[PDB]
Amino acid sequence: SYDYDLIVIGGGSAGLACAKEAVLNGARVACLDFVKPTPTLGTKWGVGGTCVNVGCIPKKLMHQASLLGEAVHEAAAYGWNVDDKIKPDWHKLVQSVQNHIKSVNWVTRVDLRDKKVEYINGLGSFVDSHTLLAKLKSGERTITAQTFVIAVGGRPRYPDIPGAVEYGITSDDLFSLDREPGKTLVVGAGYIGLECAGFLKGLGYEPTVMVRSIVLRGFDQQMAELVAASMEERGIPFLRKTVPLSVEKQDDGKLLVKYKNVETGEESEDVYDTVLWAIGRKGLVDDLNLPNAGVTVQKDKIPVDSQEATNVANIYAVGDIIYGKPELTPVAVLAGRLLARRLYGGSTQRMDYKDVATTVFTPLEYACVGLSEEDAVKQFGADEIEVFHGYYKPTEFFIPQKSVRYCYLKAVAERHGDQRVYGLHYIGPVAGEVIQGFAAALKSGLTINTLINTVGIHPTTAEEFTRLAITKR
Amino acid sequence: SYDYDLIVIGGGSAGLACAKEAVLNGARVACLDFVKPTPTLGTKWGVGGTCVNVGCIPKKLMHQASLLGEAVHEAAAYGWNVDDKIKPDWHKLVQSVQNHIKSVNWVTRVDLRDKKVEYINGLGSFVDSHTLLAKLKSGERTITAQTFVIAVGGRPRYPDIPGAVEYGITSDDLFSLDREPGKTLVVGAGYIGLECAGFLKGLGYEPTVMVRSIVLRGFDQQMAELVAASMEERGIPFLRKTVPLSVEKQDDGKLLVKYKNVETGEESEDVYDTVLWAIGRKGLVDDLNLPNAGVTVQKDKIPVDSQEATNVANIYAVGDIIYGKPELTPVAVLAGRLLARRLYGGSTQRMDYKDVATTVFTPLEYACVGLSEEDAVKQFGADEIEVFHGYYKPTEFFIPQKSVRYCYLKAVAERHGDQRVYGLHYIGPVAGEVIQGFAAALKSGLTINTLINTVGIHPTTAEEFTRLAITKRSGLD
Amino acid sequence: SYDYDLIVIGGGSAGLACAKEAVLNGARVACLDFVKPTPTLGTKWGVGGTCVNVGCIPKKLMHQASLLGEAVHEAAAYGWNVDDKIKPDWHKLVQSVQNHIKSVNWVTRVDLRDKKVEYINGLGSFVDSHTLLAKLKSGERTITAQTFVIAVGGRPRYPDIPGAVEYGITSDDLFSLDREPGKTLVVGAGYIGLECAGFLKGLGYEPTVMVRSIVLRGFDQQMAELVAASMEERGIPFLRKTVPLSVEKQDDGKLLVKYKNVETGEESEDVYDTVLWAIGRKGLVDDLNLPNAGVTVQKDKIPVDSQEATNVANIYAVGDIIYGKPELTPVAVLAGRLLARRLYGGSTQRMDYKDVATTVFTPLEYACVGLSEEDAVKQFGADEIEVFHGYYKPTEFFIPQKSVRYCYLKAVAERHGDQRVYGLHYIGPVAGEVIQGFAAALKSGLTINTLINTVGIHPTTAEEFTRLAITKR
Amino acid sequence: SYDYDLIVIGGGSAGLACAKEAVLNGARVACLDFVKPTPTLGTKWGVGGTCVNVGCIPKKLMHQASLLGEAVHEAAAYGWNVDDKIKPDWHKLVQSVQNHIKSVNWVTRVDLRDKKVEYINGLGSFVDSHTLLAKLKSGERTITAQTFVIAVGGRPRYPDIPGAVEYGITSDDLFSLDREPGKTLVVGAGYIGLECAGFLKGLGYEPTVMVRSIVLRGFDQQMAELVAASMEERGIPFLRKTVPLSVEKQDDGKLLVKYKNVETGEESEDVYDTVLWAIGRKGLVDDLNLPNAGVTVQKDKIPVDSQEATNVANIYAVGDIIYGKPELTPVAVLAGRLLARRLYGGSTQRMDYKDVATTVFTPLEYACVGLSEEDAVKQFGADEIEVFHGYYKPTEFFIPQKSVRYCYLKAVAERHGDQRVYGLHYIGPVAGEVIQGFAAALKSGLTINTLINTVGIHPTTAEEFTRLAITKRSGLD
Ligand SMILES: Cc1cc2nc3c(=O)[nH]c(=O)nc-3n(C[C@H](O)[C@H](O)[C@H](O)COP(=O)(O)OP(=O)(O)OC[C@H]3O[C@@H](n4cnc5c(N)ncnc54)[C@H](O)[C@@H]3O)c2cc1C
Ligand SMILES: Cc1cc2nc3c(=O)[nH]c(=O)nc-3n(C[C@H](O)[C@H](O)[C@H](O)COP(=O)(O)OP(=O)(O)OC[C@H]3O[C@@H](n4cnc5c(N)ncnc54)[C@H](O)[C@@H]3O)c2cc1C
Repeated sequence: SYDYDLIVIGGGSAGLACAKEAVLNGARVACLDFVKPTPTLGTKWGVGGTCVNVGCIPKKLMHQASLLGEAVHEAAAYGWNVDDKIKPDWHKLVQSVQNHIKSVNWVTRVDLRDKKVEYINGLGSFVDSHTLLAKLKSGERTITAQTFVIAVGGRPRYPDIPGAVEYGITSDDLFSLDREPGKTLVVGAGYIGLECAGFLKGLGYEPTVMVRSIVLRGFDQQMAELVAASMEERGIPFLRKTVPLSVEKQDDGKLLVKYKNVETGEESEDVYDTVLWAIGRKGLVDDLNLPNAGVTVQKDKIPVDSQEATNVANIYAVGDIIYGKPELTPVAVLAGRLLARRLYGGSTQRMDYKDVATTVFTPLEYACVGLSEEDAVKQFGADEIEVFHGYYKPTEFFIPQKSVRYCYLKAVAERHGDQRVYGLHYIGPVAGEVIQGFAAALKSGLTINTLINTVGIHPTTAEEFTRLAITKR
Repeated sequence: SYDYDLIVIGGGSAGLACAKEAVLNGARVACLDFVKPTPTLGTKWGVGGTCVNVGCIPKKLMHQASLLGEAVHEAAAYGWNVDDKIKPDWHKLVQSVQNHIKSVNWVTRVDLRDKKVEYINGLGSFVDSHTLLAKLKSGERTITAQTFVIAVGGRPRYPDIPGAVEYGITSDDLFSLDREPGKTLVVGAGYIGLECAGFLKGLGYEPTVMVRSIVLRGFDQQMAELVAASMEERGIPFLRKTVPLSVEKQDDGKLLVKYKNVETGEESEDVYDTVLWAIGRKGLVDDLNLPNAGVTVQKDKIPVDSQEATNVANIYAVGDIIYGKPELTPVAVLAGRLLARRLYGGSTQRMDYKDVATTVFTPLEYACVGLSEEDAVKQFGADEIEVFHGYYKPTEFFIPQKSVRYCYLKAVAERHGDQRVYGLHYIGPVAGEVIQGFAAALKSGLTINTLINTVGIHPTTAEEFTRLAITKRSGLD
Repeated sequence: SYDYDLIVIGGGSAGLACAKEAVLNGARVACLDFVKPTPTLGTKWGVGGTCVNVGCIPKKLMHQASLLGEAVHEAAAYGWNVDDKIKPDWHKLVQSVQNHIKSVNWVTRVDLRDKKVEYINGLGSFVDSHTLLAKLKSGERTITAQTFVIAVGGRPRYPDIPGAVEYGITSDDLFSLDREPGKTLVVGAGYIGLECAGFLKGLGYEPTVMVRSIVLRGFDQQMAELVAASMEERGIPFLRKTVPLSVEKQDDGKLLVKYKNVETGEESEDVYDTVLWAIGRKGLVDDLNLPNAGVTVQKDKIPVDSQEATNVANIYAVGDIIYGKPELTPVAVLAGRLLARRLYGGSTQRMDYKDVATTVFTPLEYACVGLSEEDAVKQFGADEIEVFHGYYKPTEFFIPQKSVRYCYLKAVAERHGDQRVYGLHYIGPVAGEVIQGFAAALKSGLTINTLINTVGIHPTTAEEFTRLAITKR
Repeated sequence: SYDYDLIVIGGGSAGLACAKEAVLNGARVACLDFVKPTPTLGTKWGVGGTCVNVGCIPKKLMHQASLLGEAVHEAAAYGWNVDDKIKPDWHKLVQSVQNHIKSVNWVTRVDLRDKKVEYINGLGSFVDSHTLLAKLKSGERTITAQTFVIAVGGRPRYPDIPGAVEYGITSDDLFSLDREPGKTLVVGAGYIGLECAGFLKGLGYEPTVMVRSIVLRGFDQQMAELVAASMEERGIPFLRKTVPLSVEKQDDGKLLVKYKNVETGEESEDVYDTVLWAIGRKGLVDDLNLPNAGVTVQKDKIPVDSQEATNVANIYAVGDIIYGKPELTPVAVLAGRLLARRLYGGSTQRMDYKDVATTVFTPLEYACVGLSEEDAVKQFGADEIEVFHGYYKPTEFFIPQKSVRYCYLKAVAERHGDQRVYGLHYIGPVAGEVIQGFAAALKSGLTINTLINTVGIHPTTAEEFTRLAITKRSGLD
């Protein structure tokens, strides 16, 4: 008989969903959460994990702040007497965002209390396959459990380059930055780097995106380059095939960044107010002392079976930390919940990780579900792939003459037979709202015939999917 | 033997789609289109029908103008130094919407000329089942065809009351109104009346909605009343169970409307700048002289079979004018295209009028696809229906502290067996964008299990459809 | 035997052309020019008349300054690393414009000297049909001539309203304004008012256009309203059906303008830095003392025959001052020259005033030649008029997504028979450059058949005239 | 009896215009288009032919990028606080031009699908005078037609010299070049070479123009040398009477070009980053197997009569591929349209290839219509020609103190009688905009008297055409 039925390590999207569901199902549970402050700035936050504190939530709010500035300009074109010469108060915007997050933290902490989840604000590390050491600000504990669920997530990476830690920041620091970003170098062209560059430009700052190799690795590369081009159209410089060499602080207070072209070797430099590293996120395996429990890792990640079990029978892992699965909030939440149901609610339902939709909240948004064109072609052969595509115009864009250059969508499908849809891709306004329903359609076996014969809702941009007609072949 | 293989009467959503597709399939075709100017005001417009000129398009653009006003107010809460105290220039707005429409009109003229559709700008009426009289300003023509497709659509109705035509206006006039609407009575609580009231309020004018009986007849009534309540929250008054009796013009130029409560019998009155009749649309059967062709009508509409045939074998009808089918643009377009394909392309594919999605572009939008809750209960019995529902909060509403009182969605499904979804209903931002993909999912056989196990995109409002865990009957379990 | 063969009264476009041509043809000539300083500011300028000093020339230069600011923004869209956050130095721009004009003045004054035109810097008024009083700064003269040519032009009008002279300015003052215009009320929607509002917006000022009745009276009203709408699209407020009531100076230094809606009677007010009156130009008949010579006038103008003769045999008039003819520089110049040739070169050629092309140099320019649509319909009947029209897209506009809303052109023609072109109208870039050649085509009897069968030059916007196809009927 | 009434071979300016017009006139038509990738680089592109993908359009957009750089410099002189020290992002520019092109490509696909033109993406060759072999990636088809229209256009030529294909590029590659052109040798002084050299210099690169014999062969040689001189003024060196001998790649990646002076025989060399061959375009007759259809050729071109007929009665040719007519897009478009009208529309109207206007989009543009001065002298005799000419100053050049040295225009006319204008020539800003309307005037019979008495629009540069008072022979009188 142990202290707990279940100890969950990590109090984020997966950990909290799993812990709450387990208690609902009669388990006695503890959930550990600790937030190691950022190096240099010492930025820290409350319970609830990455998304609510330093992820999806603040990112979406800043994106909305940027979109609202665009909307003020558009209002004038529609006849509103608004003065569109406008500027945001960064400190006011941050205050509003943080006041939301802190309030949610408080609600979450009280909610955990209500549901009988014992929340332990300490860093957990394995002693034994059944024993955990918790390091709280006050002291240590030592606690035991029949089963463990590891839900530790990751943290932003820093490049191994001089000045990177002292002078640079990450997304962890950005969303509560004490001073204005100003001229900022955004190193990394994944969704985090692009989203941040996007909203910083919209708030009247001057971001540059530095790209080591490709834009949005892991996404359809035609679409990735339409996104990049749409950002360049908005006046965001891209430094292509370029890697940072060093950061140093001038007597100015400005940050001198030296950088290098990876193809030519040409070296250059520029001065910035802020340097944001968005080069990836590293799984927090180290602090766990996984060897003490006999748990196998695979570089910064934990490999698990179709039931989220590690190589140790009573140890599970879920969320970002698991090897090879989409690193998204709703994935973590549903996986955490279903795990708790198999453990304590007698369920057999396994998480379905296939065809998970996503949205990149760039200035012109990009959402997709299913296969990229290149992946579909690699898998099934070009001769059995058909791609329907189009450039379209949102009704609202004509009056203000808002750019339609990169309003593009496509459907990637089986060429013959049932013409099963493999992938859907859309760049434009409210992309996540557009794609969501189509992701449920794909799970329901959506074919080209059903798609094209679904009556459109007019006037929308989503209806563009139902009247595709031009094939690349 | 005849002048044309096909004459299409009406050059709107259905007629143009039919005519263009017919020529693509080898038919020699003429398409007649003529716009009768509004009575009083004399408002008129170009080619392409109701949606482009006086319907979906100008309505959507006025709705967008209203939403942009809200956006300015919201920008301030997010820290922008914007001066929040704003007013629209009605003339500038009207002329911008007109430029949008006229540009489309021109593209449509090009498309017709380029595609071998002979455009006749004249009023058509039957001489016999193979012969049409076409009245053009330049002089009449009498033309013959093997087959006719009737695609005449409808026009706004006026109440049979003193002052209605002299002093009132309809949606045909509103979108290009010469001067500001001001204090406006909107008579009618269908989607057209509610949408107009919504954008008028948003542009700083003062609408009242007069409701004869129910709000959004033909829509889920729980959702209809949530929409009405959301508009009241926005300062739009409703006069329930009320009908107009007359309109007269006062010495000060204002319009005195007398009206009656239908339940109490009590009569009252108020003064308005503008009186908008949004009480329904009447099919344009009269001008056609259908008895000359032997075509059966059913009050202002034309009944047709699953192939859009009238009782007369070479005469078809499509779009709003047909009896008892959804009066929407994409329905008209697809139905006209498919009809041409059956006529000239060797196709057997019939139009699918089931589970057609729609959106009401009220200030807080409402979109739905499939059955209303009451229609599902009627068809299958309450004991065979399950309803999953909830309230939600758009991430964008938090900082401006925008009302989430009416942010509500539900799925109406089969209770047992495979739990097929029957209907989906959503009130909130960008409702048509949310519902579209789910309409395709319904066509693909969407079940509750498939829906709830579809992973959400976070943070969005559409993701709320994938996490509907609470039932009306049983809640969580 | 008089002092001179010819005295020309006025040293502008017409007067100088006539005087130079007359001397070329062996006449002994004097040319009087005087510039009455503006009331209030006392703005004054050199010889050469309205166009070079306070008209076409400074207007075109300021329009170009505005277009160049747009071009900097467009350059960034094409990939230039230019910082497009830019502002003009008004004082520097004015200096550059005035340095050009003053230099041209000096060249003109020396040129007149070279050609043996006796330039007399004095205000001329009739004593007799053969005698003129010249009032020079030093003293008076009294001079005689066998023939007179009156070429006095006009001056900006002021509304008969309190504060108009003390606080308002005209185009005469604008082109050398000592301080920045700032927020300006432009009263008048003819070409002068619209052009000035246009370039002021482009230079980062805040103009409003107040319109008594209609925009661009005397121009095709469809086109006039496309021009107005394109200006409103650029963020220039229009106050329609509105007339000014008064101007007063606040303790602020700002100018309070009260104004009234002519249809409703609604009265309102706003504050401006500058109030520009652009309400028309009045012929300078008064100072001439025309009754002393027996010359008939017709309110501020002088009626003449097809040979530019007044009712007095040896007295002629030419340029803006004549009744009922286009008030343009090249019209004045050619009329002045041909007059001198009939008088002294034995010619019989009369000025041709028909189908004179014009350009309104608004932000999106409008040029036309021949009949407006409404005039053609009134004259020939709707049933014998055909109008070919189109919305078009300049190749260059797509990348920067420059507005194509008001890129529109039309041809107004005879419906049947020869299908003679009656009028051509174009709104878009370089409108004057586009229309000029077509104006020569119209003089050569241009028909629709010839127009449509002329091979286009690709890619241009002028080629749009050769591929019109859509008729309004 | 045949599969099609018409097969059009080639889907560029002429072929698409012909195919679309043929369907409008009742023909059943197929249009083949296939783009062979460039040798080395393997550059390829979508539908619509040379102008859209690798011709007028991308050339005009690069020219505009160059003119916008000049505009930034000029803005500073007019008092703008702009930082004048600027450089283009070549990748951003190339990808913007590509987005422009791909958008057009898509519109073209829509237009074809919508208009009943069956688009076959395959390489066509003759089997016999009624039968075509079509090679598609998906497998070949053998197709028959009553009539064929050959509209295959041409491709850039390479010099027959070592290294030409391995190391050199052509205009087909330039517009989408993966990396900056840098120091560039432009071999060829026709409009294509001169235009490319102009925009390369304007974008901060370093072109040299190598000229075998003359500059702008086929254009007025006074104007041609003024254009060359204007480019030298802009820092573009010319290597006159010079031909390339070889290209090789150095260890440092640079390209060593050896070359020869054709007059002296002296050989020299220089190193470049890019070597652009702009030495002419060869007609695509080879792949057609014309001898299978019995069609006569004349070196890389197809001779046709005034109705565009080859020696084979059911086979026509149109666009660049025909012998001895102007190689321009609007010529191809109108000629293809008129051909379809003669074939299927009952028309007798033949294409008018006389007095076709053209513009060379060099840094200072040159446009002309009608005869060169030398061609007019040859045809009528010097004693029957009058030339009116002058220099002028654009109002916009004064403040920036931009060179007016090469702002020159002339009218070449009949000396006596009615003084018919024979040719008009202009070097200056927006030259194509200036010349267009005058080209229509020439078609309408423009005389000197009509020209000089047309009132100018002031201030413009086009007004200079209306005030040409000085002759080469007699000046003012
Ligand atoms: C205010 C309003 C808002 C709307 N909003 C939406 C929306 O957001 N989404 C949506 O899907 N739908 C919307 N609609 C409905 C949509 O506009 C109609 O469903 C659609 O236009 C019907 O197309 P149709 O071809 O049947 O008729 P129409 O588009 O009405 O075309 C009929 C044409 O025929 C002409 N005609 C009639 N009789 C003759 C004759 N005898 N001879 C020659 N010509 C004739 C008419 O003048 C008209 O031009 C809206 C409608 C209104 C009025
Ligand atoms: C760099 C450059 C700049 C230019 N600038 C201008 C300008 O500014 N203004 C202007 O008017 N003109 C310009 N032109 C010329 C203009 O592009 C041509 O005149 C025009 O494209 C010719 O049209 P076409 O239909 O004859 O040939 P193309 O447009 O070349 O079309 C022929 C098509 O047929 C395809 N094809 C060939 N053989 C076969 C086969 N056997 N089977 C299937 N398909 C085949 C080709 O790949 C091509 O797609 C320019 C050209 C170049 C190269």
